[PDB]
Amino acid sequence: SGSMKLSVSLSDDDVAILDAYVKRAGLPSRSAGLQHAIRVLRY
Amino acid sequence: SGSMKLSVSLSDDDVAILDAYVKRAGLPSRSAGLQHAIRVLRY
Repeated sequence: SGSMKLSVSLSDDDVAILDAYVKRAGLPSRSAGLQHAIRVLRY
Repeated sequence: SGSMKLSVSLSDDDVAILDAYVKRAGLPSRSAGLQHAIRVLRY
């Protein structure tokens, strides 16, 4: 039960993909996108 | 080189996992880690 407000630098290209993925999958925010992203990087 | 800066609230476990991947791949920053993740989502 912890949260870190963080800053990340993504390419103009990266964020455009992230935004597209987030809105496409119907994610509440970029955070939720990162949840999926972290999951695939962990395993 | 000239990218965007996103402020995201990420969970404690998630950032810890990201940091694990970042050091694993010898990445320069957390950004490079998420760029890989964003890219693996789109391929």
